[PDB]
Amino acid sequence: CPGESLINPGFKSKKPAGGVDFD
Amino acid sequence: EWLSSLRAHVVRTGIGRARAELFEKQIVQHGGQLCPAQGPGVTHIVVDEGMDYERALRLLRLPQLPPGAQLVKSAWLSLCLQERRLVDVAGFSIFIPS
Amino acid sequence: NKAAVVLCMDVGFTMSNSIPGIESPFEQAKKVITMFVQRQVFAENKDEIALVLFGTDGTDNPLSGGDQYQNITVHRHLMLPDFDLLEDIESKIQPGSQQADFLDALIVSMDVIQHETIGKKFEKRHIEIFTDLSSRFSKSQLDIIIHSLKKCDISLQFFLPFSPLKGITEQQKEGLEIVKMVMISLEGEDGLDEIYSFSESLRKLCVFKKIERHS
Amino acid sequence: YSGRDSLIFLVDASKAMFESQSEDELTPFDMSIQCIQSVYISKIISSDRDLLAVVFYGTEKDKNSVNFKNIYVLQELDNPGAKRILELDQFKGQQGQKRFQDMMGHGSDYSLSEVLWVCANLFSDVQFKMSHKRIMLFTNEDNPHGNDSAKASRARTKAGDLRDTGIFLDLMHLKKPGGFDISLFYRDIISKLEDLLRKVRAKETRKRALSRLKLKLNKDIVISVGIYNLVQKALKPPPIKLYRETNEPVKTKTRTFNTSTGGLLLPSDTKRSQIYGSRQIILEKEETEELKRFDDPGLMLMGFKPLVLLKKHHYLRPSLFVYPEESLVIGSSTLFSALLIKCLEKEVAALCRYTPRRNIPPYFVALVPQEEELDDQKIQVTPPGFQLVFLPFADDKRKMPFTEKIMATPEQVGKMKAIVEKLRFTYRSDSFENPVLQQHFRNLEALALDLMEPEQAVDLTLPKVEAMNKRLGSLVDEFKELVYPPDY
DNA sequence: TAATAAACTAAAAACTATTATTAT
DNA sequence: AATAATAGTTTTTAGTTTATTAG
Repeated sequence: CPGESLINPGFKSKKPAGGVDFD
Repeated sequence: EWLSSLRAHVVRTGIGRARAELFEKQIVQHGGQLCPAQGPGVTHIVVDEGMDYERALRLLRLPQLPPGAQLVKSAWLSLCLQERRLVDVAGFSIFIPS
Repeated sequence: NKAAVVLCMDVGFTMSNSIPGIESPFEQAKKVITMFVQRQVFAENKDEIALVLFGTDGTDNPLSGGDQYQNITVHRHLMLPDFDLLEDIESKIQPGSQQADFLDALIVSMDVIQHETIGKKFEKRHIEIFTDLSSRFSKSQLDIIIHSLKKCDISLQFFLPFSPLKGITEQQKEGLEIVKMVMISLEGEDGLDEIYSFSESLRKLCVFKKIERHS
Repeated sequence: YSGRDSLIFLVDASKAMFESQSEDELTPFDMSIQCIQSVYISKIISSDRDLLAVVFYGTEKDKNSVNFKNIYVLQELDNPGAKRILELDQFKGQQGQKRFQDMMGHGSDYSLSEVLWVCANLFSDVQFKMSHKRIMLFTNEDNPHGNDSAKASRARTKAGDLRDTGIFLDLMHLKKPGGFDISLFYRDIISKLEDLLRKVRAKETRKRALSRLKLKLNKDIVISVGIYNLVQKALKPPPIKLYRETNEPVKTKTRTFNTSTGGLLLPSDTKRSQIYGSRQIILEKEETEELKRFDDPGLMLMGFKPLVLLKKHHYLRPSLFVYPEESLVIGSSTLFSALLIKCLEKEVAALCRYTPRRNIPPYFVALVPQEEELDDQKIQVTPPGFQLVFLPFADDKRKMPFTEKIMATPEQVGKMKAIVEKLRFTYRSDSFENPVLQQHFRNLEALALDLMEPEQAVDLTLPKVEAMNKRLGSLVDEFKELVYPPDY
């Protein structure tokens, strides 16, 4: 299934940091 | 106040830091003559308990201990210290196979 | 800093025991005060204790008020508690031979505490009621105590043999009325929130809520 | 079950990657080298237990043990160490590329059957269970042409065999990223290279599952659940011991000494006490240990407590994720499918006495049904289970003075509502790593190769709001209707 | 400044490896 | 000479020092 980390399948592909957003 | 008869030498290493410094303090308090284990003038070369005569040669960097001295446990000496008397050295000599 | 706290406890013979299911005000008061005191001395709070007794034979207080101070006997001067004195209390504090008044011991306590303000600077003070209201007491000296508390503002904790609210006897009823007027005049809603029991203090610490741990 | 992950990377040698990609940019060789630094760093910072080997084909020389033509290995299946990174990093750029080519091989043809041969034979040698296995590729060929269609067909057969075996193939465009110029016929034998490059740092994972806890809801019924620690700090790499120059750890003879004998404290000679007033109240470690016995390790359920009555003011240890299971008692998950279906009476919290370890007092805890928020992309968000919040005691409080002193004017609420409404954050949880831990990592890689420091940065915890204020508008200062400034 | 982040030594249990010890 | 208890490195955890804010 997709959405799993490539290094460790079964754990999720986490998107990197994005900081704080200002709306 | 009886270590004066022992021209002793308590080792800094092996003999625990606190244990060692307490042993030299008790020696000097008892009037014990502190003298190195590298030459004559020693009544008792007292060294670590678990180390043998060959280890005495290796740690002292010698082929033989300087003459005139006797080798014995510090446990006996501490017993004499606590009891404030002196006991025989037999039954507590550090093991000398050579 | 100076928690000048004393012990004006009620002792007797018919109140040192009680009916089964209702612990004696004497024994229950002793055990609850010892529990709080052991917690305090394990915390080592800066407090000195003075012990004075009413309900035992004779009156051995420094002043007996011309026999008005009924059976008021003092034991301990204002000093740091130790284990020997608390075990002495837990051992020899025994059923008294009679019953007596408590505001006498209280006013002796205020007198000695105001006199012994030296050494340690007197600060916030907490005191606790020790009365089962089943004795023979008067309801007239409320004026002196009300003048003293309206000029000193001492925090008070009420104790009883009961935490139903209808089991109080007629003398218990009149004592409840007078102390209720006193503490509604003193604290108000807090005084109502300070109404508790010896048996309640066996399980409740909120009786000594007058002291707080500030951040 | 733990398993492992075997990863092997193959590079051709035909000058199609020694070339600079007709650009001043990184060569396919160079970008693969940076990708492999990224992979090695990621493996080291994560569980480094995985083995990585270095093998090259299409080469003039041979050092593979089988000694088939155009195959040259460098590294065995080993955990990537510092020396591995240095020995692969010493061969990059033009000078590193040319020295590597003269020590490895400048380029030759490919024999697919031989390489599949040697990979099967090598992967036979694994001596442990293998949770995953993958081979990543980075080559410029669109489809096999140089080899005869016989080699292509037998490579297709072996590729089907290995795909059925479990190993899979991955590739990225090299001639031009995007569109479709690679794998026109590898489409049968079967950006993103940036992800293979350095994108994710400070990684770690766990494949364990905490023990079976026994619900002691009453004496009659005890059920089986699986507890799970889902939140805790990631820690500091241990200062394992070493020596000035011999570089060798120390043992310990740490034992308390007694003035009486040259020996140490005996376990009797050491004896516990405490200064309470005028007493050295005398006990032993045994008595203190025996004191703390209350009841068995588990949850001694006091009973449910309606979660409709709940508070947020109290806070304690981070929560624990309990999960339904059927390990050693039947009918467990049968009734566990219940209590997650209703939010009017089955959301009710469970005020419970919980002893986590043998010889531990009971600790107050409360239950929250954490419904499997199974994310729409299937990513079961807030997984199906239980969020357990540990409940306070009467010592979680240091008294505070009352601060209800003011309820200010509507002009101030209007201006600061305007101020704060211009900033809202989507609440990206992964948006800030540990700058302290990452800085320690950077110290480590500084001591690794040659750097005084390789990276000099924060994990974005520094305030960018020096530019947000103008983004929000400097009006925050003119919305100070305050006559006297607080900071003076 | 005579407590307090922050560390910090000890420290059960957890997730496996097994392993025997009654199973012919 | 057949299974059936346990075993046993690895991983957090937490009441002890440890320096730096502390009557």
